[PDB]
Amino acid sequence: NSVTVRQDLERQLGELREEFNALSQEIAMSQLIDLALLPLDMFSMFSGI
Amino acid sequence: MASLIYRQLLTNSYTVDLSDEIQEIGSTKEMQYNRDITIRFKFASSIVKSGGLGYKWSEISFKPANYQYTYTRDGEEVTAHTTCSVNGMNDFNFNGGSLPTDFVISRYEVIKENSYVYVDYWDDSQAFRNMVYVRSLAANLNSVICTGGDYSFALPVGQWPVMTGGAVSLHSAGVTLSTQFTDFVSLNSLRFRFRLTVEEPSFSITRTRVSRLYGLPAANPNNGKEYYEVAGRFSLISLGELREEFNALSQEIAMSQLIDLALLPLDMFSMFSGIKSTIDAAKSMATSVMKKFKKSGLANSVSTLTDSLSDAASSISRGASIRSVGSSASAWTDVSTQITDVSSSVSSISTQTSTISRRLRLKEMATQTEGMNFDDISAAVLKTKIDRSTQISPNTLPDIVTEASEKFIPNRAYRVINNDEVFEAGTDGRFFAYRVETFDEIPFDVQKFADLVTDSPVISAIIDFKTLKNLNDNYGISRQQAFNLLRSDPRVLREFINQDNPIIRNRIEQLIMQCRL
Amino acid sequence: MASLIYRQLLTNSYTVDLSDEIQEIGSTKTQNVTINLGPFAQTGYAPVN
Amino acid sequence: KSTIDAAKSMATSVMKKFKKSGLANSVSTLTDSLSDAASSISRGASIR
Amino acid sequence: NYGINLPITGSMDTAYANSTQEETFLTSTLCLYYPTEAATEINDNSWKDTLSQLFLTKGWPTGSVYFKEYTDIASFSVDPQLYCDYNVVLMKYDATLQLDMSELADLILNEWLCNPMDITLYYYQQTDEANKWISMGSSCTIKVCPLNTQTLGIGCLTTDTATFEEVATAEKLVITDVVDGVNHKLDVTTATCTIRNCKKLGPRENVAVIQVGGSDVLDITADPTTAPQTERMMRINWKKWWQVFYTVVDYVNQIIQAMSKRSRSLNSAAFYYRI
Amino acid sequence: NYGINLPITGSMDTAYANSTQEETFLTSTLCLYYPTEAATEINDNSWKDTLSQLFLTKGWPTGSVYFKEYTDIASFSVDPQLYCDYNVVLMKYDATLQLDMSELADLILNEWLCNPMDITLYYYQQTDEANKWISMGSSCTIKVCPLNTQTLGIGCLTTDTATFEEVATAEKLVITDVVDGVNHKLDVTTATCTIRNCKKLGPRENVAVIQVGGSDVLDITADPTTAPQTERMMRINWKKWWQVFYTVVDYVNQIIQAMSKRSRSLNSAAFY
Amino acid sequence: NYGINLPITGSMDTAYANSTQEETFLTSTLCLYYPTEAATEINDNSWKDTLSQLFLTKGWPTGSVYFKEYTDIASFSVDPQLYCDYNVVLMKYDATLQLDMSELADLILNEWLCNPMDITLYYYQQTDEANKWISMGSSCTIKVCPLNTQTLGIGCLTTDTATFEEVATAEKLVITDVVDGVNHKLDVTTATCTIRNCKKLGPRENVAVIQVGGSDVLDITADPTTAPQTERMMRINWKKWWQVFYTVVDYVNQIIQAMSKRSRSLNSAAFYYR
Repeated sequence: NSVTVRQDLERQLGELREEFNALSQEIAMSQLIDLALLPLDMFSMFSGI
Repeated sequence: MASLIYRQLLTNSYTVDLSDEIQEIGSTKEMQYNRDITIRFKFASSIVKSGGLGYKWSEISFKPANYQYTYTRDGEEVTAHTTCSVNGMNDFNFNGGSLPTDFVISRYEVIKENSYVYVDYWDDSQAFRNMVYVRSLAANLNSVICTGGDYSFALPVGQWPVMTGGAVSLHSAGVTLSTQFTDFVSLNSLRFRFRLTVEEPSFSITRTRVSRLYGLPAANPNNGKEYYEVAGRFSLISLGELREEFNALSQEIAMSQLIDLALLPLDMFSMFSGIKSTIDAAKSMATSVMKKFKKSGLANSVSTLTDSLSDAASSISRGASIRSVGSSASAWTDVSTQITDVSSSVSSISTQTSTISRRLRLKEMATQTEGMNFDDISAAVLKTKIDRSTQISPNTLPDIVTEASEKFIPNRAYRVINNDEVFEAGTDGRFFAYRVETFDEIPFDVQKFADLVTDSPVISAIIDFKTLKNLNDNYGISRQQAFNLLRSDPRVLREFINQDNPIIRNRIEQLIMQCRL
Repeated sequence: MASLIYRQLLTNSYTVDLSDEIQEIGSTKTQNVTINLGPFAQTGYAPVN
Repeated sequence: KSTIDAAKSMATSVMKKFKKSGLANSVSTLTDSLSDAASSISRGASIR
Repeated sequence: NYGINLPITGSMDTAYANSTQEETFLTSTLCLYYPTEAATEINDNSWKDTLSQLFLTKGWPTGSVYFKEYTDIASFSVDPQLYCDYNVVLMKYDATLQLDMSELADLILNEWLCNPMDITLYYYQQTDEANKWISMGSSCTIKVCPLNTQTLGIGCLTTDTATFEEVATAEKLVITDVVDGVNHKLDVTTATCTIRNCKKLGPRENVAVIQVGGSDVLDITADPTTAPQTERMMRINWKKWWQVFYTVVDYVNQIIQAMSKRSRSLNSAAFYYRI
Repeated sequence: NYGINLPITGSMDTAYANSTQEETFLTSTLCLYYPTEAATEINDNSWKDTLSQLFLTKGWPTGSVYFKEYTDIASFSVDPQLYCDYNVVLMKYDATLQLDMSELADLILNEWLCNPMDITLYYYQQTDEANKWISMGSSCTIKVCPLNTQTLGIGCLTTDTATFEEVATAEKLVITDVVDGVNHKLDVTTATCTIRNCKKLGPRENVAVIQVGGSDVLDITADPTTAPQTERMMRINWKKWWQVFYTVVDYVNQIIQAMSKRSRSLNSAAFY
Repeated sequence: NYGINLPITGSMDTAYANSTQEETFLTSTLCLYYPTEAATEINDNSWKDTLSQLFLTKGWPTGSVYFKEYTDIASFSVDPQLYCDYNVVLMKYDATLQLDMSELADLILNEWLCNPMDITLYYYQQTDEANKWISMGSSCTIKVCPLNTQTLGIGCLTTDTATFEEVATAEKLVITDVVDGVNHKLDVTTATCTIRNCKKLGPRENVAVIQVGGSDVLDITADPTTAPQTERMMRINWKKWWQVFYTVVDYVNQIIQAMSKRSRSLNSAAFYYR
């Protein structure tokens, strides 16, 4: 009976979204733009978190 | 050039892990010399019976086995010792039933194509003992077939089941390093590992239900032979304090020859070419050099600016009060404008300029700009000396490289042109205002500065005011040239230093002398 | 275009090693893996006489 | 197609071929010929 | 595949296409479902016949009306294949069977998109407030075991059903609801039960559950927040069964008008499948 | 606050600040009240735990949800102390206890203010449709005697309680109502009961009585004229208790959204 | 508007509305808390009555003042259902009970917010200098075990409470404080104790702990750095109990004025408190 399954990670993952949205409604403007003129590459993204 | 190499690294650090993670699983719990080689070895087995009536066996497994012998090579008698072990063996079993009188083998090992045989080898000649630095080794060996002999299971009553057959051929596969530690001393060796191919005959257990299986069981793997033999040939190809030397070694670097080598994307593959090492040094070392970077000055700092943007663009609703000398908040300008976290001695401006330099400066580089960028003068320094040293060994290459970044060109400034106005953030101290053309100075501004810095292209002012104004007067400097001597153009700069030779050759040189570390 | 692809490679060669080093040690190290048999009884007669 | 960890270790093997050919060494030379130019000393096997 | 992806341009022509009951009298069929006790109390060999002549009055041609006998809410709930265009089912308040009744109403009054489930080979989960597990049969006994993101039990061992959580003990019709977005190893008694995964939706433009007795407060939602009261959910005051039927006949059109059988048909009753 | 003097602005900026449920998941507590029979039917030593992991799904951090066991509607009615921010109480239809249930609902679902009464020295009177006498304890038995404007009985002798009018015989929670604007000598069994004078009002932006069983409603109202149906008064169809809880979990937010967070202060609703 | 924040106009009209004590005499209740020994020393069946007539002098109508008898600082620190609008509690210096007294003061003199804790299923942690664990009952005995970021003990085995750290041995009222930002498996004797997680804050615009005897000292800071001295913390020189009460009466308004309503309760606040 272990073999199977059909769904996982979504629930926590579908969940997550609803928060991302709301969390966006606050991002500044100018401060954002700039941070799109900085080659935020690999090493950068997985720094904090 | 340096732009890459440097950045290229911090870009490929994510790797550091993966690799790092290998050596653990795998971690615990010049001069050439030749020699045909004769490898004689044998297996050993451990056979354990279960208790009770005596019809059941609990374990039949391989065990490491030693062999010693002597053979002739080039008119000399060579004494050799080998130890044979296996890995990746497979567990088989035979269940004749649960009655005390039913024949059972709870676990017996079989080596198959997913298994390896290792033979450690040592001999008493001199070339072997002199192997402590190894730059390279390949073996050309004949294969050998190992076949299983019979093994009878003496039951208390009746007819005895007999395991018979089984065979694998051994093929030289991959050459490494290794060393045997006994009660007192060590026996250096680069034990080769044999990959296996199953061969005829298959094995079975008479009187049972086990036949037509392929591989070599542990019951009697030597088949009455005193030893197995693999012979062939192998070829070998062989070869704080630090700083004080780097400095002196710098005092000689040419000028023109240098510059150029800062217009050539000396990236990854380039830097770790010249190094000549024993083994996977420069390799996991180009990775270790990494595993050093992501843990130093340049590292974190860059990791900071990055956030200071996110955080200040993500916050906003709650944007840090901070302060900003300029139109508005923007990490670069402001975050430095305010967190003047150090203190005392001189005048205003200089302090911000300075702190706005720190970020702006060094930092900028690892992203976007024109002409020879400071570091590209640094890289040049490195790829240079790190070649006029010859060394190999691991524990060196890392760090030293890193450390080079954090401590190269202690200070240095920048400039931003806009409407013929050279704004020069003379890091640490100073700051001037030009009229591009007629090299002149008018009130500088923390404001006009603010923005024009924040989001526009910057320039790693190779030569700055001091050198420039002094240059402009005792020469000429066509409007044409000048306009380039600002963007820090390679050419136009190379010219002078290469051609003329006055001043220019100090502003440059002096920098070399500064990347002393 | 090709510029990358080509160069892109020689740039990412340093990797060749790490990987290379796996399949050796990886194989030089290795786990012992299991046989899934036992669908039915081995069952036979169990005494000679 | 196919590529059972082929094109993979193969995109790596394709590598393990490059660093051992024309383009390779050559590029590895120019590089030095610069270092060795400025840095050490110009191997003057005659030079113009 | 004619349908939408177009717009029906309104325009208030305001033309009235009179009546509507005259098309339904001619072209539709009316199926009356009642319990045995209902007919037993009537005690006539010709009651179905007498009512039929009475049905001509209200406008339904002789061969039009059919009379189906469920003998219990539990069996009717299993075998509910709705035979006619318009189905009006008579239910007698039995207070111990209320949820049996609720589960049966939920099935007829609505629409239901269902797929078969293999309890034996796979770990299932409901997706939205509309994904429910409708199981029905002789004796339906469902035990459940919630799985964390590892296929491991949470308050249970996916190995011994003695640790499962029982959510139905021998029912004839069961609409099971579990915390949305969680996998569950299911243990139904498939011998006597059948459990299928259904997605809900379209109310029914047919059944008109007419309730006899009590005082009724029907909460047919799985949640606590909502309470839906539809037109296809009527109630009559119990006196005698003959009276009930007289009223059903005397107000056939009124009852039919509260349904409207265009969305009906389907092609058989309940379920669906689109397996 | 000291403030309510100055309106608030009505401009339609029109910017809804998104979610709402993401502040309540982080900062609020959820307290589930059920009867013993509920848990007994579940028969697991880890049901509170299993449901808690299931509660993470709906978005409530581990230490967030609490499970309080009332064993009867009468006790859950006598000494009241809603513990958490959000309280959702599960009530099982027991038909003989209906008014017991009504009186308990009337208390949780609403906002109460209470001053103490001295039945001994002072005969009291209720003032408006919102002044009620809420008494509760071991055994509450209240007899009353209406006074005319002389402090004299009307159908009773303020001297012998054998002539009083009994309006409650040994209840665990009682909200007594008398003809407004009339004084009454009261005779409660203060030994086992406590009677307090409460003024009603605000409602509760927390209690979400979820009713299991029957059909039928209840009109908290004391009058005959009104019948109020609030969102904090939900109903679930009984099958098995495990199912009830699964639903409560599967629809926690929906249930929470039908409440709010204002109104928690000191537990015990009667205000002395 | 009363369920939101409203801020006041600052113009200096400058017109104080007179008396203030003449609204509190008419509309408020005064509750006096004393220990048994206090009343026993008085030895009269009518002391509560005599003082009440004396209270009319200071301006409190007959049915206004109430007299509640705690017999010990430990029990009183237990069923603190402050009954009246204004509560002035008389505390007699018992030197061995100082901390019992401190913990009780900390509770009355301040505004507390609590939630229930399930010691059985969830190991908790305090968040700021204002998150404290206030437990109270028959016999409160609390043992603690700090967890590292793995749910593993630090100087203890989350499995055997014989390795826990005892921080309270059978008290009647206890405000426990642990290193902020660290999880702890807790082991209280829930049979006789109740432990709840409280966040502090507002203070009390009522009590007025009046201290009899010593040369007094009350610590309400859990820390070492601060020492707060409030107006709702008064002290009287012990002579005889009759004298104490005479003074409390002779200076009721002065004592009441040092408190004042109940900002958190009043009406115009029922939302965020009450």
